Amino acid sequence: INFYKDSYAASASKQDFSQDPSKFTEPVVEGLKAAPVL
Amino acid sequence: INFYKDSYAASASKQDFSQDPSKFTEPVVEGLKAAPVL
Amino acid sequence: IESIIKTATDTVKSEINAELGVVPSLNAVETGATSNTEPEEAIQTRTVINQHGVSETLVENFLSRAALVSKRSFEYKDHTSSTADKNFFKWTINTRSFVQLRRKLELFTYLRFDAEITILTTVAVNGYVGLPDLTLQAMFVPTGALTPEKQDSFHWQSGSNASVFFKISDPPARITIPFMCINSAYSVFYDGFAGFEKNGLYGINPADTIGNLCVRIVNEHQPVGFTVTVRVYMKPKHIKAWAPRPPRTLPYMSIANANYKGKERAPNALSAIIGNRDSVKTMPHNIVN
Amino acid sequence: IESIIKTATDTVKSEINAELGVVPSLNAVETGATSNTEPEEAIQTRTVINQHGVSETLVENFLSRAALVSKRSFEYKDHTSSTADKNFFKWTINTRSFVQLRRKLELFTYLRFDAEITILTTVAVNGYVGLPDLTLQAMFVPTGALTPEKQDSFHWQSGSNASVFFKISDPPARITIPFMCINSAYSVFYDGFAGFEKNGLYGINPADTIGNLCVRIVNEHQPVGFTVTVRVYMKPKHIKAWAPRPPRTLPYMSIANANYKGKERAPNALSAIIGNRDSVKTMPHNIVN
Amino acid sequence: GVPTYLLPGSGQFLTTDDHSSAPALPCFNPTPEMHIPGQVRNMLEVVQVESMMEINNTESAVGMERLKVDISALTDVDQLLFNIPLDIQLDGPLRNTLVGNISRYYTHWSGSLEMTFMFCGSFMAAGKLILCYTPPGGSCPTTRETAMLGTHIVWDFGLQSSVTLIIPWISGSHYRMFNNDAKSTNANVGYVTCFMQTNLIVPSESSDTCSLIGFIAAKDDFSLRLMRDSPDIGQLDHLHAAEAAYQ
Amino acid sequence: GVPTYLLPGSGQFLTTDDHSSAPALPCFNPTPEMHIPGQVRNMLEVVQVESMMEINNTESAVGMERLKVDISALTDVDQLLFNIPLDIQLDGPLRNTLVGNISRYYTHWSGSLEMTFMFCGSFMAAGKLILCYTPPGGSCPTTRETAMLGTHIVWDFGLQSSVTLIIPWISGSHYRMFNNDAKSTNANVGYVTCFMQTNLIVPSESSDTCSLIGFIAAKDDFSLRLMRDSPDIGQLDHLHAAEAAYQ
Amino acid sequence: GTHIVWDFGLQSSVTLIIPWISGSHYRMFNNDAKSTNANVGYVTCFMQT
Amino acid sequence: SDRVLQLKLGNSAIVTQEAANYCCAYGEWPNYLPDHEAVAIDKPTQPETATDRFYTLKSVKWETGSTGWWWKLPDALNNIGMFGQNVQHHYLYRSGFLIHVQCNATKFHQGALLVVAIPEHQRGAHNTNTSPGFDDIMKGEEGGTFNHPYVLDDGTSLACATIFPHQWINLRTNNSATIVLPWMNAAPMDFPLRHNQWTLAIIPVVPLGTRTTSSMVPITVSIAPMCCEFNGLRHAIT
Amino acid sequence: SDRVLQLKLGNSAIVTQEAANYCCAYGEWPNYLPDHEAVAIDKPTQPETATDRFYTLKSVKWETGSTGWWWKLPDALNNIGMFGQNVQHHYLYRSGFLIHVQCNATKFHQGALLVVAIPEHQRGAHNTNTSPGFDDIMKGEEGGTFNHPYVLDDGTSLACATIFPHQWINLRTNNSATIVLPWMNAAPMDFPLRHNQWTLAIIPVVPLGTRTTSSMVPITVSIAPMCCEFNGLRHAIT
Repeated sequence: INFYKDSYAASASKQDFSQDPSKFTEPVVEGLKAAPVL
Repeated sequence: INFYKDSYAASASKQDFSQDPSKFTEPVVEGLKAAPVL
Repeated sequence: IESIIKTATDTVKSEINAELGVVPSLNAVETGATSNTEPEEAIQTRTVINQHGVSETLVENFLSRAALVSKRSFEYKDHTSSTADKNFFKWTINTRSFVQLRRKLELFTYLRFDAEITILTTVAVNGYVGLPDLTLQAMFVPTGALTPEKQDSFHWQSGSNASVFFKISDPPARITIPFMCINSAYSVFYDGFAGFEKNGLYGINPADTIGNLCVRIVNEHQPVGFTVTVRVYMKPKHIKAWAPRPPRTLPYMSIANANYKGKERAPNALSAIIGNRDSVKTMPHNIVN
Repeated sequence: IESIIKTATDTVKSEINAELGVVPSLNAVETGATSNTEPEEAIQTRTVINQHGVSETLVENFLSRAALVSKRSFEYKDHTSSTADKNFFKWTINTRSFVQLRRKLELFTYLRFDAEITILTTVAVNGYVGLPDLTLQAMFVPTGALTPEKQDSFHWQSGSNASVFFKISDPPARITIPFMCINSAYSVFYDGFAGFEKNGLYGINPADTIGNLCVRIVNEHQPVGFTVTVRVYMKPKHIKAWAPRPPRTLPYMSIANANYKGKERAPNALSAIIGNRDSVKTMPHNIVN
Repeated sequence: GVPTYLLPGSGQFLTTDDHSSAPALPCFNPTPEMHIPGQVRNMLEVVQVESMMEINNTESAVGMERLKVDISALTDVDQLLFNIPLDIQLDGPLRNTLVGNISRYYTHWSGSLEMTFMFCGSFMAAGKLILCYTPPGGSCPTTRETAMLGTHIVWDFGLQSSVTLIIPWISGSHYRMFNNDAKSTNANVGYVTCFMQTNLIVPSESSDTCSLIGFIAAKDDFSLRLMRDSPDIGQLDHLHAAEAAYQ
Repeated sequence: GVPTYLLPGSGQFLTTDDHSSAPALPCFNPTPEMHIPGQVRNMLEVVQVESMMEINNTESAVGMERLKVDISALTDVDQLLFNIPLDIQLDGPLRNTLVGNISRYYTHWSGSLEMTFMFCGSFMAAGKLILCYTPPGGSCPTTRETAMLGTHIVWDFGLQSSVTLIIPWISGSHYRMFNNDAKSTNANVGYVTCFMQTNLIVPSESSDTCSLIGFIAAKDDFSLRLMRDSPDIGQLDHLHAAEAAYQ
Repeated sequence: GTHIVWDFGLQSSVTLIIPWISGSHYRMFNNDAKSTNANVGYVTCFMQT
Repeated sequence: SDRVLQLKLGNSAIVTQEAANYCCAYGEWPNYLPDHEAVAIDKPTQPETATDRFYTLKSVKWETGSTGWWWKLPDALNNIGMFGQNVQHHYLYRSGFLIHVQCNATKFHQGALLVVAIPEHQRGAHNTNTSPGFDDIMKGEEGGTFNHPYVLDDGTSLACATIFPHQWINLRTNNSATIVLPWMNAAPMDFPLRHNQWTLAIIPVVPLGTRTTSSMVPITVSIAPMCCEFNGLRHAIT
Repeated sequence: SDRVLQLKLGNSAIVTQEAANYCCAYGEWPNYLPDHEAVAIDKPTQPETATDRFYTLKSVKWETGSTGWWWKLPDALNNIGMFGQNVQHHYLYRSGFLIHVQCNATKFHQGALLVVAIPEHQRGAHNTNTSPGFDDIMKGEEGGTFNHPYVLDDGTSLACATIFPHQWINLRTNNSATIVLPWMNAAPMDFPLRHNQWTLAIIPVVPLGTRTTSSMVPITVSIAPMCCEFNGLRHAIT
């Protein structure tokens, strides 16, 4: 329920389930063969 | 009426009329011929 | 066999039976089965189209009742020289303290439910000026986590804890706590010990404790003192129940265990649950005309 | 690779491995990558269909909590001969004063969010007659703009400023402030100086300050004095968060900087964050039976 | 906005209310349901299980002795052995049963009952009993020639150790009431009596006294109505360690 | 108008509520979103990053010295080098980790962990270690012949400087709890121990003492539950210059 | 070990199977009874009730 | 044709010719833990015939003033055979149980025994505020004795204990009771040394009686674990 | 084949034969400012090879009691070459950075260096309420030294600094660390002389050790700005 004219007035948006943990866990460009990395 | 984002917030669920009293009244596997059981 | 039952079963008419080999009134209790003798097989019956509903004995209806679970009276005053709940209390949430709800839940071994919590607050002037419309904070703190130790403590800033602010004037505060056990059901009874050593508590799985309810008055103390009583009501909902149990017969002693003593005499004594009659041939409320 | 994750990952069964050339438990930490060793590759596993949700650790859920950001107590009385908040206060809005919200926001370098502001107001009689239902004005004044200097000042006419009038009796006042940074995100930390000279503040980009909250009591003073406490709660929403950070470990000192001292001893001391045990071979809570 | 008006009832807290309410833990994921044996979805499943009557609710009967009825060889014919009041609401042999305890959470009840009696004498013990249900209106029958004008079963002790006396739903009204007045026409169910039909006849080497255990269950035509606090539990004080929940 | 009634809950301020509310700045146009590197949308992305354990949490260990474990050549076989408590909730080597700090904002947790150990001796240093995870129930193993009955990895120091000991989610319940009772059956994870498998064997010209750095991360099977205030931060006073926000 | 619990009843008899339980294909009838290629083990009867 | 029964598990077998149609608790049968209910990710050990076999406990003497006997599961079995060894070497276990209770007497004896499997039989103590300790609850193979079987040592009632999975040994009718128990727990697996899912209770509702020359009448409990799984291998606790 | 690496930018090139698979910060690569994100309307100057090239800083000596070193970007480069000249003559700049850190030693040496790029490393001061001043923060080409590297000079923790883009120089394993940084700012461009987007931190987590005869072991930082843009041309600030 949101009867306001400004969109930022809406309730919280808790449906963004997209994740990309590899920008934190694997920030190399050689994707490591799961085999030695070195 | 339920305008909440979490499903456990709903009102009580009073429509489950399924019963299986034989798991309490007849917990044998030989269904007893209604004839002597023994 | 599982089926949908909305009304009590009908009766079919039956006639005279005189058949060798067929004794439907005889049974064998030793098998553990309840007798399957129908009234049609025991007496000569009529046809009855039974329209009696069964919905009030649904487990959801039987347990979705708001029941009192906590009642704390505390003084609302200046507490510089008291020894006692100094404008706030902590309550380790349990279902064991009020015996009407406790006995109903202890009809079952396992319960899965959400808990609708309702908080009624009342105020009395200490022994008149009027009743103040105080603001209260009920903060849900998980079991064993850090609870506030002062009315004015910075723990009440509640950065991640759920807190509900509510008046005395307004309709009681109400929130729903989800089913939060680490298991798929609460253990109503627990035949075990909570720790890996042997000093731990018997009967208490802490996996089944909701949390701590930390309730303060937000207001600074008034010049006069008040006594504030907070009542907490729990209503289970979306209930699943497993493995029914013999009802509690003797009076409860502790919230920590199933310990028993019984009353001094019947009824609900240790040696005699049902009150006595003079003999097995004595009809206690016999109609005499 | 970006994907939609609603539940924690399943486990596949695995068997015996004895292969030359393949060492999935060996890694190279030096590359900066976290180990990619799966449990299937380290031990012999079963098949687990994991149904555990991940939604409570969504950044929106983790930060859309109403947290206390401001708590001002001021006297409501005749102020002809006081030196102090004379029936009103100004508050330069910040997220730095209450450490539960501050540490959560400081898990991130950049935050973009709207701010739902909730204003709780409570009154106490000075050290009884009853609590008055006073009307308050909370006026949003931008950063550095002209704030009122009197309770009765003509600045409160609020010709373009957003003002909210609200009672003590009514449900707290609530408005939403939009994401109002001149940048696409707030800088939670700012490795820089706000001015073009060198006397300016380190760490404080004023682009990330919401504004001034100017709160008065609208009522003329009563013949007796009251102490009024105003609590402000902020809940971020529609949150985007970038570049996570090591959590704050030492106690905060100032709202103006990241300055640190640490506690006197472990835990959370400068030389020792984790509390000590006797040796690296000492198991601190060892089960002994 | 919407023009609205509040009505009688606004802001009341009804303990039986049924509403959605504010979830305190947003995005909480409850633990996934696991199959557990023995789910109960209607309490009438519990009342259909037979459970022991305390027929020997007498002084000089201690503990488990109250759950069995001793039967002895007699030297007079047609004798009364025991009777059983059918008053669930006041204290009798039916109260601490599965059907008794659950029903006392309700005020109104309907439907047939069944009494099952297991003879627990020796293999060598023989006998016949007559188990009589008398619909209400008169005094409880004390002679065998009066009692079996009513509903009855003649039981032969044999390989089958048990019989069932059905107590058929025999009532002018759709429901009976669990009120305290046991002699009420909307309450009283009548009587169950057991007489010797022949005699308990045993060996010199069998025990000359044998035991019956009585069970009661509801049938699946049984219904309960008007939920109420059970008079089987109460407290006048706080329980022990209830204060430690605040400390 | 519309007949309405207010319910329990009306006018309460729940800090976890989720509602639209009145925009204070009508027609405000927020600044357009710019791509910023490193967006985080679920905090479980943060716990999967490995971070340093403080295994050497001892007196006489100062600052960064606490983040490494010194390993020396021994003259007895099969020796214990260090153990690591797996208690996140109380204070141990896991608390000030990425997985540790974020998890302490929650009460319940599930899923596998991984410990990564980087050997930081010289190129010329050789050795083998055994890294053992013991499921809970008993005392922490102190001899090598007891510990490797559990889950373990034998690590050879080589070109790859690191191994991973997976701590598999080994639990009767779906979740464990971050309660203060570390010996609880719903809390205790068991133990991680490191033994010499062979020996640290080095040059006369290499350092005779070498260092391990231990890391921990969660795997992507990890989940957290029941959000709570973190016990890692607190104030008893106002912070400095907090009053100047009112002046 | 391998066992049968016998109730005395209408059937007056039970059978305890001694299953061929041996590392080798055959056992030997040699005089050394304690030999690993000879010894079959033991049959014992206890009261159950 | 339901009086005679043979139960074959592993190398163990039991015959009776006076059974009375065995109880399957709540109409369930023991199964292994399926993948959609599992939690522990390690591959479990399923010893099958090494552990899923009848173990006979110490018999107890049925006498005139006996109050009853109880055994807690898996506690009664945690030191017996390869079951006990798997229990000691693993953090987690899961099993069902096949319980067979034996008591014969003459055709001139009388007596009724309530043989009931009680899930989560949390015991109360009598006439004190102090909870039962470890030694009160954990009796091992010997089991315990009812203090007040009329209230099942927990302030409830014997008379309503037929709500639980049960059979009767009525000495006139049968000489054995058989109860098949599924896994009965809130969690899919459990630590065997600190929790007891089931309590076998055997209660004299009608006491032993005869006017023959007396014999010792013992009651014998044979218990087969069923579908044993074990997770979390380590050293033995002992 | 990820141990050897050549980096060619402009007239500059760097070879190493003991790399360990370079870090691209948050999986990003430096780019020029696109039209749909731009703010400043003047046509920017993009000097490319004149500025996007490796600049080597002054090497620092790694010793036994070293606490660590930090350099702030673009501050360390704001007086160097044509980058420094473009910075001085323009109000606005934007760039990424390619950081290469070099430290070799013998096969008998040990030591671990945490080489981490910290975005918005707002420094705290120790044991005072006074914020760090201009001279504390803005060290230029020389950079600074960690006071308390265990808390990263900001009351957080070294132990959790691996959340930032980082590599390690473990002297047994590799002799070089490479980190590619994108533009990391709330604004698309920024004034270079008053704000530092990135802080390169190099921290001795395992100290230098050998029992060989000692050598000076220096640590050398080469930094290439990447995709340099400059807006708002005027006279030089100097």
